[PDB]
Amino acid sequence: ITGTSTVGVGRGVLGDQKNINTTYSTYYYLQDNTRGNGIFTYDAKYRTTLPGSLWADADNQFFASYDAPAVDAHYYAGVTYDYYKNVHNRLSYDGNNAAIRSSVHYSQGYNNAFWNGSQMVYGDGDGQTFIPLSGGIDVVAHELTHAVTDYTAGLIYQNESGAINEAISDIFGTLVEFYANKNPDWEIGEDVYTPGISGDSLRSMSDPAKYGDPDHYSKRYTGTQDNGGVHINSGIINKAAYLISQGGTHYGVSVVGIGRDKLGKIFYRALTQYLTPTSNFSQLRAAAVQSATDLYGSTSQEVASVKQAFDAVGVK
Ligand SMILES: [Ca+2]
Ligand SMILES: [Ca+2]
Ligand SMILES: [Ca+2]
Ligand SMILES: [Ca+2]
Ligand SMILES: [Zn+2]
Repeated sequence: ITGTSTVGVGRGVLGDQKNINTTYSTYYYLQDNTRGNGIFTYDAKYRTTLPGSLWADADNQFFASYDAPAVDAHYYAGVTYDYYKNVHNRLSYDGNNAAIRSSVHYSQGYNNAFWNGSQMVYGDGDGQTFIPLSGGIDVVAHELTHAVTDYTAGLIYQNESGAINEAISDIFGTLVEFYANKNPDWEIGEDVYTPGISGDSLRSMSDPAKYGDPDHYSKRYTGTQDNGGVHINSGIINKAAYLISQGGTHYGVSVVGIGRDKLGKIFYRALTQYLTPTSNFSQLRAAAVQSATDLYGSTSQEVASVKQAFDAVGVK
């Protein structure tokens, strides 16, 4: 909508106060004009028609319970925008400042969030398995990273290309979580998963097996479920990414860690210059070795570390 840029204030899903960029025209809308061609947040009003209505508020204060998921979808989309722009010089998901649209309150008791090819969609959870999923910065950034992948490598969402797609989203989800630097970890979705159980999460990158996901290629899932295990076999690549950043000895293979920033630069370059829609895990290894070579040189610690990490998860 046409109006003037304003700054609202409210509380997110975990009860934290934050400022949000809004737009005023009779109502205050969740429309942030300060980033690209805008960030826009919508109310799906517990139904599944999308996007719903652009979020409108009478006084620019967003402290109602109903407001909380919108506050966080909107704010965390901005954080994710800032990460890609500042860290990778990428302007929005298409690289040309496409408008970022999100809908909250999707359906009833919906225990998921997703990128639908055009926009972000967040359920509220059923209050047992999940609370509203935009409360999780890693979840927001995971999903927005799907848009980045769709516009770049275009990894097909099934079998190994699909598991890479998923791991890419968990990797940048986590790097965005560290960027924001509020309780960062290598787990996924811990802020919104199972409110009555502390200490758990949906997936772990540091030890995927904690939740029964494979952490070596020899344990890959090869059935038909979950698009051929895209959220399962992602653990093999997640573990590799973890090891590249943090180091460790895994099934007796030692990896020298090189830290999060180099992890991000190597995987961003692989994603944007080397991976293709049908890439498999071995091709991912090749893409990551070549990206590290480009960035740090053939004889670098960084290239050897990428090799060690893929060796450790059994991907040659
Ligand atoms: Ca209000
Ligand atoms: Ca965390
Ligand atoms: Ca996390
Ligand atoms: Ca929990
Ligand atoms: Zn995903």
